[PDB]
Amino acid sequence: INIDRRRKDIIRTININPTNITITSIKKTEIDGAFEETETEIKCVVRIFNEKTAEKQISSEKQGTFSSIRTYGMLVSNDVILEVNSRDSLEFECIYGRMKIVNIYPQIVKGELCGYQCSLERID
Amino acid sequence: AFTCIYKGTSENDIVVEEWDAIARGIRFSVIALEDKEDTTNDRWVEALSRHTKDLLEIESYKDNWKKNFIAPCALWRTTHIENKRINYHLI
Repeated sequence: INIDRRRKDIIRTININPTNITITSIKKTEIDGAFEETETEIKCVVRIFNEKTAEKQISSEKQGTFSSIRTYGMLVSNDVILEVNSRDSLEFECIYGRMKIVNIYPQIVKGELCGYQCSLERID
Repeated sequence: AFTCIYKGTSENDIVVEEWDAIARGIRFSVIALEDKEDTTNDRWVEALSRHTKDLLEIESYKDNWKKNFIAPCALWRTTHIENKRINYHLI
């Protein structure tokens, strides 16, 4: 498979049903054995699609209540480098509860990045 | 009849999300389930319960509680008994 084929396919698939998204990244930086969080905001064109027929979990407790579902995936081009770790997070404000990027699958051809297959979690 | 007594409250003020409710358990208790008589063969207890009822104009439940006590009330009971032959003719 050639890199141009993958690039064309990713861009086409995103352009069938794109949505402009405002990713917000909170990166935790170790400072004196604790975290100092630097917040940055980055924008990308994105297509969102169902991937898993999962069930909405609920986690009510004395801290508070929130329900999250794992169904939605995501597919984004090469325009911006992404990364999600324990110390790094990515979220964005979809209208139906803000999404959260759980795991990143970087699509690579011959050691060259071309786009990120990605997974989400719709936090209600 | 019976007479519940307030004792406290459940461990915390729980929240149940699946039922969409909040709950709290009040904790009561009842006394002397088995007793139903309110009588005594201790003549001294009977005498002092009579004295308390006459003087004080409240109940006097004798040697042990009963489940349906009417507050306010008293209770005369014996704890310890010491007999003694002080003399040939006297005890």
